[PDB]
Amino acid sequence: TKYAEGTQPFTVLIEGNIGSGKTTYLNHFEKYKNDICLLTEPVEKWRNVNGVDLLELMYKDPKKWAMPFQSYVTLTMLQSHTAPTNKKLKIMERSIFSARYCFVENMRRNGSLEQGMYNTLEEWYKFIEESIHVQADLIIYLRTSPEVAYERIRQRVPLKYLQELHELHEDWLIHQCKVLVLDAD
Amino acid sequence: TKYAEGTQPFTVLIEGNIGSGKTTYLNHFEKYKNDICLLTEPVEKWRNVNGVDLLELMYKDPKKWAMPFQSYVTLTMLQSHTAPTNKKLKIMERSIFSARYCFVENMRRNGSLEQGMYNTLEEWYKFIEESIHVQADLIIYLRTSPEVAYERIRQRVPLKYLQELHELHEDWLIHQRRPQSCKVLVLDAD
Ligand SMILES: Cc1cn([C@H]2C[C@H](O)[C@@H](CO)O2)c(=O)[nH]c1=O
Ligand SMILES: Cc1cn([C@H]2C[C@H](O)[C@@H](CO)O2)c(=O)[nH]c1=O
Repeated sequence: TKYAEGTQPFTVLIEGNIGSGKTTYLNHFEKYKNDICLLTEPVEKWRNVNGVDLLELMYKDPKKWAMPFQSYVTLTMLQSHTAPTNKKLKIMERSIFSARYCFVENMRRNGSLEQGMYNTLEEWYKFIEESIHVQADLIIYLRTSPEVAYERIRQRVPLKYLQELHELHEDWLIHQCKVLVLDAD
Repeated sequence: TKYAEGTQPFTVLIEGNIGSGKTTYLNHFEKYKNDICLLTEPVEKWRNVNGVDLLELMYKDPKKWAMPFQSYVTLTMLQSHTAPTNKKLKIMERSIFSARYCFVENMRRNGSLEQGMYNTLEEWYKFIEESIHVQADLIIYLRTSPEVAYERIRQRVPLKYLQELHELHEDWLIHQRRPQSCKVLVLDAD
């Protein structure tokens, strides 16, 4: 019997490519804070790990920092997934799943994560599912074309990267809990 | 309430420097397999992670492989610490604790683990003790002088490394610098 079993309300995961308008989408839920546990992607944690900016170090030098960075992402995800709450609904931006199935996978594919590094991350994921409870009742997929995503980012990463991520999200969420697809172009 | 709470028997951890004679010591317990859950240090796992030898890659190029290797060590330790068993006594060679307090710490000190890497490992350890139950009722410390340890290895790593490790084991198990979890029982391997 897993950690945090039966301690979690109905949980909705917001999934989508970089620049699919997740942050904008989640701001619409702001006014229900008293009723909804609302956890945005923990970027602030990744950018300040006792002063160290793992996210930056990763984009700067992936062959070296992808492994610890992704490892840290996994941790922060679990921190959100298990964080206790009294509310009757929980909404999370991204998840341990997008981290594993899209980001880690893509990093392996383009050789940022070497085999041994990928294998370590994966061994953890396998242990994590046997030991920690990840509540997930509904995914909302903010589906977009990579080009529209690319555009949105410019008004505020290569298109090729966004394409790769998009394909991986599609493999996971379309081509295969219940997924619910929204058009955000 | 943590994972694997109340699923574990009395647990003894065998701790000591590289070459303190842990493997030899644990072989004496072999003949009680039916009565004792007896888990040796999972080196085999570290040497074959879907074909990859993490242990080797670590000694070959520490700045790059220490982080994943130690991360993997942590995992295998947890795998042992929580592995279910019907026996009334469990004996583990090394532990999540030696990994954290001695090996990871030393790797930070000599710059194998860079700050961000160390910090990630530590954040995990902190999350791990809030979420996973690590049963530990008694530590047996195979205490030795680094020189004797060094000698034992030759009959079968720099002396400076063994010295550093020894000092860290001593800080943890004798001088009680780190958080204690249970009673330490010291043996002289001489
Ligand atoms: C969840 C997740 C996000 N990200 C990134 C992509 C974006 O650059 C940034 C903000 O989400 O974080 C990863 O790199 N890996 C991950 O596993
Ligand atoms: C437990 C542990 C062992 N080891 C090493 C030291 C020894 O050379 C080898 C077999 O014990 O594995 C680590 O490097 N880190 C660890 O955390």
